[PDB]
Amino acid sequence: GSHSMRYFYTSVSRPGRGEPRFIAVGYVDDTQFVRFDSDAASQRMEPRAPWIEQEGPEYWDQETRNVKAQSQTDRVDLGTLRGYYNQSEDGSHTIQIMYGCDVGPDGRFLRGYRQDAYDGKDYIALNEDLRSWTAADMAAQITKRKWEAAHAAEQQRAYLEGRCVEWLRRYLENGKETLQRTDPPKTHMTHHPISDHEATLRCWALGFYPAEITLTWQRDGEDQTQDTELVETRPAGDGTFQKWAAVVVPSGEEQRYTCHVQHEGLPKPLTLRWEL
Amino acid sequence: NSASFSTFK
Amino acid sequence: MIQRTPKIQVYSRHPAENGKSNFLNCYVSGFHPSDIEVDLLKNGERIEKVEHSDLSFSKDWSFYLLYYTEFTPTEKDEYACRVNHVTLSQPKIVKWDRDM
Ligand SMILES: [Ca+2]
Ligand SMILES: [Cl-]
Ligand SMILES: [Cl-]
Ligand code: NA
Ligand code: NA
Repeated sequence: GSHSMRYFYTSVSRPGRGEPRFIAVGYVDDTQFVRFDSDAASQRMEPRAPWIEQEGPEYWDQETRNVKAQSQTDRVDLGTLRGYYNQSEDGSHTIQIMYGCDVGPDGRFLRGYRQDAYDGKDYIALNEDLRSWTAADMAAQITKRKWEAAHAAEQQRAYLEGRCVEWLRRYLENGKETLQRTDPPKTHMTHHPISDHEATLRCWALGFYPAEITLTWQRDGEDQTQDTELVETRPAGDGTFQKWAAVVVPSGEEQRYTCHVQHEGLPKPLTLRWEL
Repeated sequence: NSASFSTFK
Repeated sequence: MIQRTPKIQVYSRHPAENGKSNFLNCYVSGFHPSDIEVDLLKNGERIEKVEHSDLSFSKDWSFYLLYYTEFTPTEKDEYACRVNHVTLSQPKIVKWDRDM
C-alpha cells in the first residue's frame, strides 16, 4: 500500500543555562530510522534501523550537516519569536517542525507537508499545493513575508517532490523485508466480573504493524460507544503495536456483544465473541 | 534524507 | 503558555506469565511541554538503568515517550510508573495490571 517518510524536530530553549535541547527523528511509516540528539556524545545523525546502516560516509556527513544547520536556525528563531511575542528571557519555549512526503503503492508522490509550531500551537504551515504558506497569527505573518522573500516554498516543494520521494523509494526497497511486511493483529478476549450483575469484556489486538487499526464493539450487530473504553494504540517496544477495547456488559448477555478488528494485514475484518 | 534548506523565521 | 497533562499507560511487551522474563513499559503521551520525569517502580522502589525512546510528537503537537526495562513478573511483586510534569501538583502513579 501507501507509505510515508517524516522528520520531526524539537528545539527547547533553556533560560540561563546555555544551548537549547535539540532532538530530530526520522521515520518511514511507523518505523524510526535515524536520530540526532544535541545531548548525545557523537554530534552525528545516528542509525536506528538495520536497513539504513548500509549508507556510506558521505550520507552520514550530509545528514549531520542538515540537522546541525536546522538546530542553529531554530536557536536563533527561538530568540526572534520571543521578540515577536514580547516574551521575557525567563521562560523556556519550544519550536517543533514536521515535514515529509507520502507515496502510493506504485511509489509515486501523493502529498508533501511542512508545518511548524511555537509553544505547542500552530505557527506556520505550507499549504497543500506547496506554493504558499498559512500564518496562524500576526507574529507568523512576519515569518511568512520573510519566507516568501527567501522563496522557501520553492525550496520545500523541490525537496518534497524530489529527494523526499526518491529517498523514501530507496529506503522501501533496501528495507523491504521489514518495511513492506504487514503483521496482522493476534487477537484474544478477557472477561472480568465487576459485580453480581455486570462484567467487562476486553478485546485485545497485539503484535501488529503498521500501527493503524480499528477496534469496534457491537451489540446485536450495531456499533456501540456507551460503556466502552478504548486505549490509545501503543508501542510494544519490539517494532509492533498493541491496543485494546473494553465494554461493560450485563452478566448473562455477553453473547450479544462482538468485537470487530480491522487492519491492513487482514484481508477481511475479524469478529470475536466471548463464547463460541 | 532530511531537508537541506533552512531560512530564519 | 498552553500546557497539556500526560496520559499514562503501563504495560508489558508480551502477555505476562509469572516467572517469565518480559519488558515493562510506561508510555507517556499527550503532554506539553516536553520536560517530563518518568520512573518505573518495583515494590515502590525506582528501577535503575531504564531506557527511553527518542522524543517525538503527534498531529496536535503533543509529545510522546516510551520508557522501558526488562522485568520478570511475579504474583506478589508490584510494578508501577511514576510521572512528574509541570501540569501535575503531585507525581502521578499508575500501577501495572497484567490485563491492561
Ligand atoms: Ca537580518
Ligand atoms: Cl490511538
Ligand atoms: Cl539510573
Ligand atoms: Na452499526
Ligand atoms: Na490537558
